[PDB]
Amino acid sequence: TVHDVIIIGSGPAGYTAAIYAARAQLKPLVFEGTQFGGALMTTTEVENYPGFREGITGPELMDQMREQALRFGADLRMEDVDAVQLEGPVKTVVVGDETHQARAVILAMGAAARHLGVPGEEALTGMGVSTCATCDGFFFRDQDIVVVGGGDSAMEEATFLTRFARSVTLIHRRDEFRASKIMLERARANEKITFLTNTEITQIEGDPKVTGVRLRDTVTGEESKLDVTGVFVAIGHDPRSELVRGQVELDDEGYVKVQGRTTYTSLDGVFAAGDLVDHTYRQAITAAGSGCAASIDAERWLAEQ
Amino acid sequence: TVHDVIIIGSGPAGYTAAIYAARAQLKPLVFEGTQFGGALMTTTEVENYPGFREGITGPELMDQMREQALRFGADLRMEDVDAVQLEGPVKTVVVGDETHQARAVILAMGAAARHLGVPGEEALTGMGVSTCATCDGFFFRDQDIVVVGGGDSAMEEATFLTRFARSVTLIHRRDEFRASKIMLERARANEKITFLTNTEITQIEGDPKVTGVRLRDTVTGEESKLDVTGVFVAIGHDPRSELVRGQVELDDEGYVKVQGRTTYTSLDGVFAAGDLVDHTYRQAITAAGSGCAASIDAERWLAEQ
Ligand SMILES: Cc1cc2nc3c(=O)[nH]c(=O)nc-3n(C[C@H](O)[C@H](O)[C@H](O)COP(=O)(O)OP(=O)(O)OC[C@H]3O[C@@H](n4cnc5c(N)ncnc54)[C@H](O)[C@@H]3O)c2cc1C
Ligand SMILES: Cc1cc2nc3c(=O)[nH]c(=O)nc-3n(C[C@H](O)[C@H](O)[C@H](O)COP(=O)(O)OP(=O)(O)OC[C@H]3O[C@@H](n4cnc5c(N)ncnc54)[C@H](O)[C@@H]3O)c2cc1C
Ligand SMILES: NC(=O)c1ccc[n+]([C@@H]2O[C@H](COP(=O)([O-])OP(=O)(O)OC[C@H]3O[C@@H](n4cnc5c(N)ncnc54)[C@H](OP(=O)(O)O)[C@@H]3O)[C@@H](O)[C@H]2O)c1
Ligand SMILES: NC(=O)c1ccc[n+]([C@@H]2O[C@H](COP(=O)([O-])OP(=O)(O)OC[C@H]3O[C@@H](n4cnc5c(N)ncnc54)[C@H](OP(=O)(O)O)[C@@H]3O)[C@@H](O)[C@H]2O)c1
Ligand SMILES: [Mg+2]
Ligand SMILES: [Mg+2]
Repeated sequence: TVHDVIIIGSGPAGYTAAIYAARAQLKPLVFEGTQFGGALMTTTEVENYPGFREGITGPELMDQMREQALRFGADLRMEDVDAVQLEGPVKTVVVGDETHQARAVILAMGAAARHLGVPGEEALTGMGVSTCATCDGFFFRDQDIVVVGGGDSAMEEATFLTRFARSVTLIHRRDEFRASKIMLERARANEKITFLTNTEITQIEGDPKVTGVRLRDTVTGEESKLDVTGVFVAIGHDPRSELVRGQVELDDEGYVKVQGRTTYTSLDGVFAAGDLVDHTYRQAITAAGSGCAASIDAERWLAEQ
Repeated sequence: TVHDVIIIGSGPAGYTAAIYAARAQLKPLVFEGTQFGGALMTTTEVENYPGFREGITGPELMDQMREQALRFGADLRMEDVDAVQLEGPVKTVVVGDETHQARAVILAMGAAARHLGVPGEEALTGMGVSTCATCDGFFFRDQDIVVVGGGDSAMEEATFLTRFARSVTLIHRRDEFRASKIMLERARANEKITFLTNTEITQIEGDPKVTGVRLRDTVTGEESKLDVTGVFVAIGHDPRSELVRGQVELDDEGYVKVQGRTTYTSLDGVFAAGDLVDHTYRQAITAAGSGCAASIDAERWLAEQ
């Protein structure tokens, strides 16, 4: 049995691709992962996804998406794809000891936000720990917060956040920055930003919400505690392109490359959407838009066969 | 008073730009038009916009969008922009006899689907007359329908629709087609498609929903009536770029050109989103995604000033 299309991933890109493909009668087979529902499944309030005047929680929105895909006939499997063979007229995915095949594959595996890996970080996500100033910065008006990282994201997140926060402490594990000179100098000029270089977070403290961070000097080992009510982690993203490395062309940071303003990858019959591709906007609504585009691309390509 | 950003248009692109810009504290000034709310304000059920497992009407979705923009502080004006001056550090829009200025402008004026201009067409939109097989084709399962046009859209719409319809009659006002040979030959090979060349629709009949079309031979003037329950108009789209012609670079069909996979136009400080730009996908979710992108582009550009 060779399916018309297999979708790998269950964030906004994968579910929007599934909705369009199912409504187009392609009977999409979707591998959601065991950690299904994408990045919003791990946040609380989502307020910038257009269509909800009062907002909606991340899990509520993703369940709507999932049930919508189901309603039109998508075959959803809460299983991880462990390996793929994407070259040729029949593509194969391997799920544990099971194999599935399709004429077209839509890659929607997303990108992981890099984690500090310290106690308190996961428990307090959506409770004062955030990965996205555009998403949650609104909620820290007149508060003292930290931003972690030494690249352009950290500089952009920190400077953006000062329109809300009382103060921003930018914490970086060395005394040299990966950020561009422009971004670094913008943060230095900002009166609400204080730098702590050669500093790492070892623990995030929080009653039910963030109350402070434990700090450590990366040179001397000196430790101390900082009272803050928000922590923005901006230490980069890792596109989940491991499955397709060596098959689909990637950029130097591992994002899947696509042709022009389409979702076509370097491989015939293989399309890519969402934060697996986009390292610029990284929002639910942009990922959803690209998932729709991938399914329209796939349907048109399938019609050409 | 010079605003940070003015948004022109109130479809999914303009309202999503407004939500992001307002939540970013840019106090966006949005000119919605007197025919506000974009193309969905004129349809009935919207089922492929991700986030609504049971669907939502077009006006319901657009009102959510509008109230969402309002909630975060967008200044919405139900007025048409009649002229713009987009070059330079301060851009001006003229609304009747009033002028408004901004450092950045987001163009979200959309594209108009071309109309037949015949009695019954407007009254029966959402009631059997459609402009979008991807959107509404689902609803005509086992019905006899028509598609109007002689280009690639008409050929694509007609061939796509045969997975639902009992039959598709493709009506074209001449005996020569603008469609590519591939698209024309795909439609000719399709057993469910019948062509009527040198034929135009003069009236769409419909009790509350489409019941038939009145036809006229464009050579002989012979008229007759065809019993059908759906009419898909696929005679092209006109991007609403008239305001900006001669200021922003356009392609040969009048769509606003943008740089790479961004929303930057040829003019500094001017960004463009939605179906004003995209002549490929033309969905609410893709327009919303690009409106978000335009506001992130604009915010980053403004920060650089
Ligand atoms: C804490 C947090 C809060 C956020 N808040 C907002 C917000 O408020 N508004 C907004 O617009 N954006 C927000 N975002 C960003 C938004 O969630 C992402 O940009 C969006 O989800 C990207 O969607 P995507 O489909 O490309 O990838 P993802 O959301 O990453 O989804 C990918 C899914 O596919 C699964 N998958 C990956 N590989 C496989 C595989 N081999 N096999 C099977 N399944 C696989 C993954 O486990 C995951 O579930 C937030 C992100 C985070 C981390
Ligand atoms: C009948 C119909 C049914 C559809 N059904 C679906 C569906 O079910 N699912 C889906 O995904 N897509 C659907 N679509 C397509 C979808 O609606 C469009 O792709 C989407 O709305 C494009 O949004 P946009 O913001 O770029 O432009 P538009 O929707 O065209 O919005 C532009 C708005 O800006 C206003 N405007 C324009 N110029 C000015 C000006 N100078 N000054 C002030 N205001 C101005 C316009 O009047 C308009 O209100 C449908 C379209 C139609 C016509
Ligand atoms: N110009 C813009 O508008 C803009 C905005 C955002 C991103 N970008 C671009 O996107 C790309 C990636 O940018 P990025 O900032 O997200 O990632 P990045 O350039 O790779 O920098 C990541 C930062 O996080 C630090 N880091 C990584 N893991 C850490 C850990 N466990 N603990 C503490 N610190 C850690 C790194 O420190 P080390 O230096 O020690 O490794 C580094 O400073 C860049 O090319 C950037 O220019 C541009
Ligand atoms: N390959 C694809 O997947 C695909 C899909 C869609 C679109 N496209 C491309 O998009 C571009 C536009 O395509 P399009 O088909 O939307 O528009 P188009 O190429 O301009 O063709 C429009 C058709 O509608 C007819 N028409 C216009 N007004 C009419 C009226 N009032 N009454 C009756 N007929 C009318 C025209 O007839 P006349 O010939 O007499 O003018 C013409 O045949 C093209 O470049 C196309 O290749 C490609
Ligand atoms: Mg996840
Ligand atoms: Mg309209």
